[PDB]
Amino acid sequence: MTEYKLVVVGAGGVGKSALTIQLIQNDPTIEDSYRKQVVIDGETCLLDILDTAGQEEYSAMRDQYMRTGEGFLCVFAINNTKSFEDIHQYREQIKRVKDSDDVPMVLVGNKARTVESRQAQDLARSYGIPYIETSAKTRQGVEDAFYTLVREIRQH
Amino acid sequence: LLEKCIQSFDSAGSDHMLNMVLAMHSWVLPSADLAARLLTSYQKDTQELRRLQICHLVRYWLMRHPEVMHQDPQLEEVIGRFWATVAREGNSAQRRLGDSSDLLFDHLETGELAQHLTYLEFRSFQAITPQDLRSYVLQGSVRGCPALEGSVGLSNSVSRWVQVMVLSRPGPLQRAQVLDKFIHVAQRLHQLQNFNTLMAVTGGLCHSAISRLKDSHAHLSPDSTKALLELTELLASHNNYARYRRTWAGCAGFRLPVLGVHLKDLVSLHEAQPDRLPDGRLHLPKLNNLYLRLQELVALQGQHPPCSANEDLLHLLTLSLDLFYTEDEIYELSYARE
Repeated sequence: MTEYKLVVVGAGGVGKSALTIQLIQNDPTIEDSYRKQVVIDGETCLLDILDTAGQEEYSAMRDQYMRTGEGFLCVFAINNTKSFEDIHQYREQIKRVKDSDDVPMVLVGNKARTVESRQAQDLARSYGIPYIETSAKTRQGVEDAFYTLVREIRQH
Repeated sequence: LLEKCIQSFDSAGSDHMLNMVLAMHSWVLPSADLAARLLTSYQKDTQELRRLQICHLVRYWLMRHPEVMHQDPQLEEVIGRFWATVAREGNSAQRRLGDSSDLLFDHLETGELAQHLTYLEFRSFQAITPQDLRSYVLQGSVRGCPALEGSVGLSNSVSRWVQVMVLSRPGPLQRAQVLDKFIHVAQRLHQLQNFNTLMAVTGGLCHSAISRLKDSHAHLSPDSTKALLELTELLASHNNYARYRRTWAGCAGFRLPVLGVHLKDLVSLHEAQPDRLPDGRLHLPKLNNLYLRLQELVALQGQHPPCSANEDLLHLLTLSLDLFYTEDEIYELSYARE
C-alpha cells in the first residue's frame, strides 16, 4: 500500500492528543496505537500519525519529526488567541526545515470563542492551505481534517 | 465513590491504593475538597478508633507530599481547621497537632565529554518533581515549573552547542573532524545508556542547519556515517519511536537518563481515557497506569551513576553550554559556509 507520515503540530492544551486519539480507537505506549489502516478515495492507505505532546520543547526532536514528516496539522483552539498567533512561527520553522514555500499542511481550529473563523481562513488563504474546524469531544469533525491532509500530500 | 475511595485503612500505622490516592488525586479531584471530606467524615459507634485512623492518615499524607500546601491556601486553611478542631476536642490524646503544626575549549576526549554531559544531565534530571509533571500534563506548558524547564533548556543548549561547535570551524574537513568526534561521543553515550543526551547530540548532528553540509559528510568516515545512520534510526519518529523503545526495554542497570517522550506518553494516557465516568465516580485504572509510569521515573531518580567526574570541570562545561545563539544566527552561519 501507501504509507503517509502525519504530524500533529500546535501548542499544548488544545486537545491535539485528544483529537488524534479520537481518530483511531473505538495503549499509546506501543507502536500500533499511532498507526491506522484506512481506505481513502478508493485505495487503502496507512496513516502513521505522530503527536507532539512533550516533543515540542526539544529542538532536535522538533527537527526530526519535521524532516521525517510529510504532512502537518497546524492546530489551535478557537477560544485562545495566542494559540492562533503561534501558527505563524510554526509555519516558518517548517518552511526552513523543508526549504519550500509549498509544504503539505492543513490549518485546524479546535474546541464562546475568541478567534473568528474569518481570521483563520484569511491566514490559511494567505499561505494557500485548507482550513477546517473540529470538536474533539462530540462532533469529531476529525476524519475530514486528517483525510484533507492526506489528499494534500497525495496531490503534492 | 469518593467516600468509597477514601476508605483506606491504617492499623495505627500500616498499602498500594493509599499511595495511589494520595499521589494522584490532585489530577482529577482537587485536594481541598478531599481535606474537607476527611474533616466532615471525622465526626462519626465506638469509633474514636477510626478518628485516630483519620488523624494518622492526615499526618501520613502531609508528611509524604510536603508540597501539597505551597500553591494551595485552601488546603492549608482546611487542614488548619482540622488540627484546630482535633485540638479543640481535647480527647483521643492525639499529639498529632503538637507534632504536626511544627581560543580553544574542548581538549577533552570522547568518553570524558560523554561522562561529564551524563553527570550534568542526571543532576538536572534528578531535580525534577512529579508535581512538575502534573503541571506539564494539565497546563500544557512546562512554564512556571523550573526543574523541567532547566532540563529542556539543558537539552536545547546541548543541541545548540553541538551545532555552533561544528559551524565554528572553517572548511569541510575541520567540520568533518568535529563530526567524527561527536559521533564517537554519541557512541559512548549509547554505551553508557544515556539516551536523552544522546538525542540532544544526535539531533545536533541531524539538525537541518548541519545536515545540509554535504562536503563535510563527504569527508566524514564511512564507518562514522554508518553509526550516525544507525543512531538516527534509533531515535527516529517511526512507530512512536519503536526502535528506541525496543532498546529501552533491552537495556539494564543504569540505563536511566530518559527522554521527554515519557511526557508525551503521560499526556496520551491523560486524554485517552476519561478522568471521571458518567456515573459520577472516576475510574482508577487510568490513575494506576499514570502512577506506575511516574514511579518509574522516581525510581530512576533514585539510582547512582557508575562514572564519576570533576565538579569544577562540570562548571566549565556548563559555562561552555550557556551561549546565546538562535536558529536565525545558526542558519545564517550555515548559509555563510555553504
